[PDB]
Amino acid sequence: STIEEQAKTFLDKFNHEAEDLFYQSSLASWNYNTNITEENVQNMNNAGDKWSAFLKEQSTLAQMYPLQEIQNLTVKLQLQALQQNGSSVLSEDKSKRLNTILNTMSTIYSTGKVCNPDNPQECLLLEPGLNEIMANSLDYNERLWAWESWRSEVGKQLRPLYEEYVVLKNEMARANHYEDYGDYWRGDYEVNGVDGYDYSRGQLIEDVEHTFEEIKPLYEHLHAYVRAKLMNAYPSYISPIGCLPAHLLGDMWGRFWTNLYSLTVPFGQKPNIDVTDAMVDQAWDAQRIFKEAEKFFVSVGLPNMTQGFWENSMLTDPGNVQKAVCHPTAWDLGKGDFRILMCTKVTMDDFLTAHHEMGHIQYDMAYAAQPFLLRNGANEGFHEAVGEIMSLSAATPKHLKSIGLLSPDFQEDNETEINFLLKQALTIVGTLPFTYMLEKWRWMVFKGEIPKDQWMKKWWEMKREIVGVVEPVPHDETYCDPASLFHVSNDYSFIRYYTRTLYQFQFQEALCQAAKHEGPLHKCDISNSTEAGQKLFNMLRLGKSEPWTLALENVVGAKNMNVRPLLNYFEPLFTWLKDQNKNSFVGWSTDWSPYAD
Amino acid sequence: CPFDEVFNATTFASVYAWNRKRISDYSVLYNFAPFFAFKCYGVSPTKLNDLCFTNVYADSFVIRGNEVSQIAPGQTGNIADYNYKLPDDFTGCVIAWNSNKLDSKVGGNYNYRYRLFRKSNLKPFERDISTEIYQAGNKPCNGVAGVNCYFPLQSYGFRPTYGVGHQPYRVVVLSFELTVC
Ligand SMILES: *[C@@H]1O[C@H](CO)[C@@H](O[C@@H]2O[C@H](CO)[C@@H](O)[C@H](O)[C@H]2NC(C)=O)[C@H](O)[C@H]1NC(C)=O
Ligand SMILES: *[C@@H]1O[C@H](CO)[C@@H](O[C@@H]2O[C@H](CO)[C@@H](O)[C@H](O)[C@H]2NC(C)=O)[C@H](O)[C@H]1NC(C)=O
Ligand SMILES: *[C@@H]1O[C@H](CO)[C@@H](O[C@@H]2O[C@H](CO)[C@@H](O)[C@H](O)[C@H]2NC(C)=O)[C@H](O)[C@H]1NC(C)=O
Ligand SMILES: *[C@@H]1O[C@H](CO)[C@@H](O[C@@H]2O[C@H](CO)[C@@H](O)[C@H](O)[C@H]2NC(C)=O)[C@H](O)[C@H]1NC(C)=O
Ligand SMILES: *[C@@H]1O[C@H](CO)[C@@H](O[C@@H]2O[C@H](CO)[C@@H](O)[C@H](O)[C@H]2NC(C)=O)[C@H](O)[C@H]1NC(C)=O
Ligand SMILES: *[C@@H]1O[C@H](CO)[C@@H](O[C@@H]2O[C@H](CO)[C@@H](O)[C@H](O)[C@H]2NC(C)=O)[C@H](O)[C@H]1NC(C)=O
Ligand SMILES: *[C@@H]1O[C@H](CO)[C@@H](O)[C@H](O)[C@H]1NC(C)=O
Repeated sequence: STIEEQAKTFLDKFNHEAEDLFYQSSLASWNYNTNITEENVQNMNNAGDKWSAFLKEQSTLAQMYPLQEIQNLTVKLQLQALQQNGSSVLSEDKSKRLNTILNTMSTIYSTGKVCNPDNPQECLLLEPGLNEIMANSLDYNERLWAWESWRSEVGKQLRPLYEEYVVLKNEMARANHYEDYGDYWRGDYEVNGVDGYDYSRGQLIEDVEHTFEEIKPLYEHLHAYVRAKLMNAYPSYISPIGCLPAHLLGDMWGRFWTNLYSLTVPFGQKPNIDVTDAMVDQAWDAQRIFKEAEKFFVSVGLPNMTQGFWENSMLTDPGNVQKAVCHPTAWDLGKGDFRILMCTKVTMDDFLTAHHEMGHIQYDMAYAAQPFLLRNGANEGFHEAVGEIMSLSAATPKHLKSIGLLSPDFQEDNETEINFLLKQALTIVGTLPFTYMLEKWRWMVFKGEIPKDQWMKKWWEMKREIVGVVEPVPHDETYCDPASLFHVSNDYSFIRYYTRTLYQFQFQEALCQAAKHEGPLHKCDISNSTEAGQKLFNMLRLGKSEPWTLALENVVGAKNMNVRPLLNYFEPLFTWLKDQNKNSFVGWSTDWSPYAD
Repeated sequence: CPFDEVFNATTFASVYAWNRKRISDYSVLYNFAPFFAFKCYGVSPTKLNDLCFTNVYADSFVIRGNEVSQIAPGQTGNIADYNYKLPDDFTGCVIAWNSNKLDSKVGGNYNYRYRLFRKSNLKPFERDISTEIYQAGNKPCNGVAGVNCYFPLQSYGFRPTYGVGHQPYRVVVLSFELTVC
C-alpha cells in the first residue's frame, strides 16, 4: 500500500497501452512514408494525435507519486522520464506564440528565395541550387554572391523571431527549475544517485573544453595544409598568415570540408579504392547487398534478421506510381517488427549505408526486452556511434578483398593510405571545431552572458579565434548568421555530433584490442571474432536502464569520453602533415581580413 | 477419443477463462504437424499407448509466443501466477503450435483477454472469471475506473505483421489422472 508499490502497478498498465498505441502510430507513419497519397496523410495524423493525447494524459496523471520516496532505480528512471512537464507549463497565449514563431522560422528557412542582381526573375531556393553553387563552383565572385545573399535575404528575417524565441524558451525552461534553456539541453547527460558514476549537468562543459584542448595541434596542421593548397586555386585572395574566407570552404556554412577534396588531394594520380565496376560486373542487386551485410553482422556473433524483416522492408524503389520518401532509415515499429526503408542502387555508398542502417536495426533488436520508456541508446550519442563503427570497419581493403569485390592480390601502398586518411580527416576533424564553437555560442546566448546587442560581434570573434575562418563582408547587428543553419532555426541540439565522433573511435579502439589487431588502427576488421561481438552485446542490451557512464565502462574500460583514440587513428596523416609544413606557417593571426585594404 | 474437436475448433477460448473438456489414438497428434513446442513431463512421449488412466482433460487457450515457456511446473509470470497455474506434481504433457494465419486480423483482434491484476497468486488448477475493479491505493473506488483503480483485463492486440514471440500460439494441455486406454 506504500507509495512505491503503486508506481509499478501504474507502470504496467502504462507499458501495455503505450506499446499498443505506439505500434498503431508507427504503422500509420510507415504506410504514409512508403506510399504518398492524400488520405494517408489524414490517416497518419489521426493516429499521431491519438498517441500524443494519450501521452499527455498519462503525463498529467503520473504527477501523484513523489520521486523522493521511490527506492528502485528502474522505476525512478521511468517516472522521472514520464513526470517531466516539458512545454505547456507556460500560459496559453505564450504557448500559441511559441508554436507560431517556431512554424514561421521553419517555413522561412525551408522556402527562402534569393535571385540575381541583373536578372531578378531567376530566384533559386536553398536545396536545389544554392548548396550546389557553393559545392561545385570554382569562381570566387559567384561563391561570394551566393554566401552573401543567402545571409542578407533570409537571415535578416530570422532575427526578430529568434530574439523572441530565446526569451520564450528561457521562460519555459526556468519554469522547470533549470536556470536557462541550455541547462535543459545539457540535462540529458546527467546521472544522479549511483555512488560512483555521478555526472552533473555542468561538467559537460568542462569535459568538452578539455577534450577540444588536445585536437588543436592536429586541426592547426590540417588548416595550414588546406590553406597552402587553396592559395593555388584562388591566387592573391588568401594570405599565407591569415585565416580562410568563409565562402571558400565547400558549403554554405563550412560544416564539412569534404568538398575540398578535388583541390587538396595529396596524390592525384592514384585513384582511391572504389568497387562499383565489379558489382555491376558480377551483377549484384538490391538484395545481395543486404545478404552480405547480414552475413558480416552474424559473423561477429549477433543474431540473424527476424525473418519478418525480408517481406515487409522496402529495399528497392517501387516503379509505376508509388511516390515514396526514401531517405535511408531503420524503423522500430515495436512488438518485434523491424523494417528498413531505402532506395538502394548498385554503388559503394549504398553498400556502406546498408551496413550503417543494419547497425541501427541490430541495436534496436538488442534492447527489445526493456520496458517501453527505456528503449533508446544510453544517450543521444550512442546510436549513431554504433551505426557508424560498422560502416567504418566494413570499408577496409582487407574486408573488401574477402567478399570478392577486389582482385585477389591487390598490393596496397602508402599513397592510397594517405589519400584515404586525408579524405576521412576533412569530414571527421573538419567539423569538431565548428560544432564546439556553435554550441558554445548557443550556451552563452541562452545563459545570458552575450547581451542581445553583441550577438554578431561575439559570433565572428569566436569564429576567428576557434574555427579559424574570417568573413568576407562586415556583418553589423541586423544580421543573424547562426539562424541560417538548419539545426539552429528548427530547434535541434548540436552537442550530439561532438560526442558521437569521440564515442565512435573509443569503441573502435576498444574492439580492435579484443580482435587482437596488430598494425595501424585504420586497417581494423572486427569480423570473424566472437570477442568483439560479446563486448559490444554486453552494452547494446542495456538501453537506458543503466547510466551511460556505466554502459561506456563495460566496453572501453573508462568512464569519461576520451580523445586519445582519435589521435591514435590519425597518427600517420599527422606525421605526414608535420613533414609537409616545414616552410609554411602553422597557425593564424586574427587581424588580417579580406576587406581591410 | 474425439481429439478432432479440441484441436480443431473454429474459435479457441481466452486465457482467463479456459475451456476444459473431459474425455470419458495419440499417433494422430504425434505424427501430424510442426508443433513448435511439444514436451511431455511425467510420461515419456513414445509409450503413451501402454499406460492409461481413469480420465484425461484437455484445456485450451490462446497466449502470446514468448509466454509459452511459462506453461510448466514451477514457473512465474503474468500467465503462471494469475491466469493458469500448473501444479508441481504434473503428470500430463503440454503441446503448443503457431496459429498466426487464423487468429490474427489486420486492424487488431481484441477478443483475447489475458488478466494482469489480482490480489493473490492463483492456486493449482483454479479459474477466476470475476471482473471487479482492482484497488491499488487505499481509497475505495466503488466499481469505477479512475486513479489507482484499473480494469484487470488487457486484451491482446493481435496483428499479422508481428514478430515471432508476439503472434498467437494456441495451447492444449493434456493431463492424466488415475478405464480409457
Ligand atoms: C497506396 O495507397 C493507395 C490509397 O491510400 C492505395 O490505393 C487503393 O487503396 C485501396 C485500399 O483498400 C485499395 O482497395 C485499392 O485497390 C487501391 N488502388 C489501387 C489502384 O491499387 C494503394 O493500393 C496503396 N499502394 C500500396 C502498394 O499499398
Ligand atoms: C526493483 O528492484 C529489484 C532489484 O533491486 C528488481 O529486481 C530485478 O527484476 C528483474 C526482472 O523483474 C530480474 O531480471 C533481476 O534479476 C532482478 N534483480 C534482483 C537484484 O533481484 C526489480 O525488477 C525492480 N522493479 C522493477 C519494476 O523493475
Ligand atoms: C509539472 O506541472 C505541474 C502543473 O501542471 C506542477 O505543479 C504541481 O502539480 C501537481 C499535480 O496536480 C500538484 O499536486 C502540485 O500542487 C503542483 N505544484 C507544485 C508541486 O508546486 C508540477 O510541480 C510540475 N512538476 C514537474 C516535475 O515539472
Ligand atoms: C611510402 O613508402 C616509401 C618506401 O616504402 C617511401 O619512399 C621513401 O621515402 C623516404 C622518406 O622521404 C626516402 O628517404 C626514401 O628514399 C624513399 N624510398 C624510395 C625507394 O623512394 C615514400 O616516401 C612513402 N610515401 C609516403 C607518402 O609516406
Ligand atoms: C571468416 O572466416 C571464414 C572461415 O574461416 C572465411 O571463409 C573462408 O575464407 C577463405 C579465404 O579465401 C576461402 O578460401 C574459403 O572458401 C571461405 N570459406 C567459406 C565457407 O566461405 C571468411 O572469408 C572470413 N571472412 C573474413 C572477412 O575474414
Ligand atoms: C481440421 O478441420 C478441417 C476442416 O474441417 C480439416 O480440413 C479437411 O482436410 C481434409 C483432408 O485431410 C479434406 O478432405 C477436407 O476437405 C478438409 N475440410 C475442410 C472443411 O477444410 C482438417 O483435416 C482438420 N484437421 C485435423 C487435425 O483434424
Ligand atoms: C542465419 O540464417 C542462415 C540461413 O540464411 C542459417 O544458415 C544460419 O545458421 C543462421 N544463423 C543464426 C545464428 O541463426
